[PDB]
Amino acid sequence: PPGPPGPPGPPGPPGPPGPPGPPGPP
Amino acid sequence: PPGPPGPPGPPGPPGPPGPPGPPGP
Amino acid sequence: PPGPPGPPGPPGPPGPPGPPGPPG
Repeated sequence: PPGPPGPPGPPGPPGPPGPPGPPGPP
Repeated sequence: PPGPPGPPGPPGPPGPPGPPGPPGP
Repeated sequence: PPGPPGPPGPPGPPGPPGPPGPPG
């Protein structure tokens, strides 16, 4: 009979960076 | 015969912080 | 015998925003 499934894969790549922060103060 | 492929792994970590914002008025 | 490992997961979520900008 066919063997078990393989192990799960590794983690994916990091997500992209976040958007710019808010403008600074006056 | 071998088994089928395992399930996909977990998502990657969160990305790094974004660039600083523009200067204020 | 076991199958091959699965593929890598999807990208993680976007990071947080950067810090506020400097004073004007």
